[PDB]
Amino acid sequence: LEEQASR
Amino acid sequence: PNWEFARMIKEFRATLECHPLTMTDPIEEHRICVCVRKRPLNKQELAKKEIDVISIPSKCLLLVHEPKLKVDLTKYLENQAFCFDFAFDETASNEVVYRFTARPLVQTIFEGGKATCFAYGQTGSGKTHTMGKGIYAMASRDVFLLKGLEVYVTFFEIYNGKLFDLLNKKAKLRVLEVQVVGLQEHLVNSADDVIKMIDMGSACRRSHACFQIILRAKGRMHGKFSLVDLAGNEGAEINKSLLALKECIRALGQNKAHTPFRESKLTQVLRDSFIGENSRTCMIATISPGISSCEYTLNTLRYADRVKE
Amino acid sequence: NWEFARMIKEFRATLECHPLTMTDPIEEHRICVCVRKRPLNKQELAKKEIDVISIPSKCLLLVHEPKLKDLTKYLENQAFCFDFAFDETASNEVVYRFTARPLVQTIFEGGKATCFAYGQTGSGKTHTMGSKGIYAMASRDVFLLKNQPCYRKLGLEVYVTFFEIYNGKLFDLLNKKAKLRVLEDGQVQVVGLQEHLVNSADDVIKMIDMGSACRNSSRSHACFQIILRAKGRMHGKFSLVDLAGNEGAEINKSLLALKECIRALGQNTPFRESKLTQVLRDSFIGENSRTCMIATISPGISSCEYTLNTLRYADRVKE
Ligand SMILES: Nc1ncnc2c1ncn2[C@@H]1O[C@H](COP(=O)(O)OP(=O)(O)O)[C@@H](O)[C@H]1O
Ligand SMILES: Nc1ncnc2c1ncn2[C@@H]1O[C@H](COP(=O)(O)OP(=O)(O)O)[C@@H](O)[C@H]1O
Ligand SMILES: [Mg+2]
Ligand SMILES: [Mg+2]
Ligand SMILES: [Mg+2]
Ligand SMILES: [Mg+2]
Repeated sequence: LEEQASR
Repeated sequence: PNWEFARMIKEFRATLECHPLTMTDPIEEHRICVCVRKRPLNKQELAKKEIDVISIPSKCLLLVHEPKLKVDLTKYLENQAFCFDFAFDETASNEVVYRFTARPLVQTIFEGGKATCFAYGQTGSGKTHTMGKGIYAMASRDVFLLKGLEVYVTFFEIYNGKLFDLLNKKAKLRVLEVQVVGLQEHLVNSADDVIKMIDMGSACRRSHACFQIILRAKGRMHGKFSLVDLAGNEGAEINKSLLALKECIRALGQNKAHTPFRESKLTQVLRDSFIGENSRTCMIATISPGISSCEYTLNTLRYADRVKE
Repeated sequence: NWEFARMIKEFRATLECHPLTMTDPIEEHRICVCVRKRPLNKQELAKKEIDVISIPSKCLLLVHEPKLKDLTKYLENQAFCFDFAFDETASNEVVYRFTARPLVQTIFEGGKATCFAYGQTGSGKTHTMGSKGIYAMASRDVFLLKNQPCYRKLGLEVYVTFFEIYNGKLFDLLNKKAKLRVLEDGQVQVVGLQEHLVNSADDVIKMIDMGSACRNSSRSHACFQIILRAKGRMHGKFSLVDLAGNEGAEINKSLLALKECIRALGQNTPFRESKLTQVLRDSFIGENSRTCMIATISPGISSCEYTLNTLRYADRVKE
C-alpha cells in the first residue's frame, strides 16, 4: 500500500 | 532545503516496513550491553528544514542513510547498517530506556557484583537528558523498592584530570593508589533523599559526570552502581579518556585480570568496575539525526560497535 | 575467511529480523522489484565460503561488504530496500506468490505482463523461474482461472510459445531450434512463430522442456510468452524471461535498454535499440501493463564484488 510500522 | 537527499531518503523508507521495540519484549541480560538511542529533531533543528537521516527498522537494527558525493557531484546515499542490543528511537521514553539498559543492573549490585552505565556521544545528542527524571532517579526507587542494609549516594564531575564533587559546592578532590578520599557519600532512606541529591548536584553553575549508588552492610561495600554522563566525542585531551573506555570495557568480555589506567583520570575511580566474575556494563551511544551532523553521528557509532568484542 | 566471518557472526548475533510468512498480504504492484538470495551450496560451503547476505525484513536485505584500509579491521554493512526480499529459506511458490501470481490476474483483463529474473550465472535465475518453474506455476494458476465460472465467457484457447534470443539472432525453441524474423510496420510483430495451443497445465511443461532440452546457457536470454486468445483475437500476453548472465558486449546494452524501458513504464520507451526491448515493447505501454523483476544473487563472499552491482542495477529500477 505501503508500508506500515507495527510489530 | 538541499531537497534531493530528502527525496532519496523517502523513496527508501517508502519501501521499508519496520517492527520496533515494544514493552511486549523480554528483558535481556548480558555481560556488556551496547545500545543506541536516537533523539528527535528539535524545533530549531526542524525550523532549518533538516532532513531526518537515521532510521530504526527494528528493536536492534539501525540504518543510517548518509549523503555522499561523486566527483560528478552526483548526489548519493550510502546506507550503512548497525546492530545493537537495543536500538530505540524518538518514541522511546526513559521508562523504555531504563527498562532495557539499567533495569537489569539494579539486581546486579544487590548480588555482590558491581555495575556501571555510560551514555556517550556528541554534544546535544541526548546524554545529559538520558541520565539526568533520568536514569539516576529511575534506578533509585527500584533500588529502594527491593526489600538490613543502608544506601549511599555520590555525585561528581571530572575535568582536566581534576575531580569535583558537586555535592559540596566545588569541592576539589584527589585520586590515589584505588581510593578517592573526600568521597562524599550521603545516606538516603528512599528516592526522596536521592532525588534531592541529583538536582542539587546538577544545579552547579566538556566534562564527565558520575553518579553512584553504594551498598554497605557491616559498613563494608556490597554493590556499586556507577552512572556516567560522558563528554562530547567531537584541550583535545577528552579524546583519550573515551578511547581508554573502549579498552577498559573490552577487558570485561575477556574476563581479564589486567586493565590499563593512569592515561585516564575517569577510569581510575571507576576502576574496581572492570573486573570480577560479576561485573556488568551498559553503553548508550546517543545520536543527532540532523543530516548536517552525520559525521559526528557515525563516529559515535563506529566507536560502539564491535565493542561487543 | 576467518576474521570477516566473526564480525558478521557477531552482527547476526543480536539480529532479530523477521521472516516474511505466506500469510503476509499480497501487495498489488504496477512495477515490482524483489531480490532472491540463494541458499549456500555445499561446494561453496565446503570451501568455507562465508555467508554474507543478511535479510532481516520481508522488505530488506543487507551486505556486509568486506573492504579494509593500516589494515585495521572493518565491515561495511550495506542496506538495500525492496518491495520484496527472499532468503535461503524461501521456496519457489513462496517467491511465486509475490511476483508472478498477481500478474496472472492482469492478463485476464487484456493487460500486459512481463516478469524477469536478473542475476549472474549461479544466482538462481533459470532455476527460480523454470514444475519448479515460475513458468509452470504460471500455467497451473492460469488454467484454474479458465475453469472458474467467471471468465468462462470469452471462450479462450490457451496457447504457448518458448523462444530464445541470442545476439540479435533469435531462435524459436518450438522447432528444430529454428530461427526467426522480426519487423514492425510504420508496433511490433514476429514472423514464423508457432503459437502452441495447450489445454493442460501438464501440456505446457512438456512444451517448455523442448527449449530446455535444446538450449554457455549464459550468453543468451530465454523468453517465454503466455498468450490468451478468446476467438483467435488476442487478449493479453505474459512474458517470462530468464535473462542472459548479467555478469557479450551487446548484452550490457540489452540491459541498458531494458532498464531504460522499465523507467518510462512508471512515467507512462527507447525500444529500437536492443532485440529484447523490441519483442516485449507492448508490455511497456499503456496503463494496462505491469512488470515484476527478480534480481537474484549469490550468498558467497567472493560474489560480493559482483552481486553488489546486481543490487545496484535493481535499486535504479524503482523510481
Ligand atoms: N526525549 C527527548 N528527545 C529530544 N530532546 C530532548 C528529550 N528530552 C529532553 N530533550 C532536550 O534536549 C536538550 C539537549 O540537552 P542535552 O541532553 O544536555 O544534550 P547532550 O546531552 O547531547 O549534551 C535538553 O535540554 C533536553 O531538555
Ligand atoms: N533458491 C534456491 N534453492 C536451491 N537451489 C538453488 C536456488 N537457486 C538456485 N539454486 C541452484 O543453483 C544452480 C544455479 O542456478 P541456475 O538458475 O540454474 O543458473 P543461473 O543463475 O545462471 O540461471 C541451480 O542448479 C540450482 O539448482
Ligand atoms: Mg523534516
Ligand atoms: Mg551535555
Ligand atoms: Mg540473518
Ligand atoms: Mg542459468
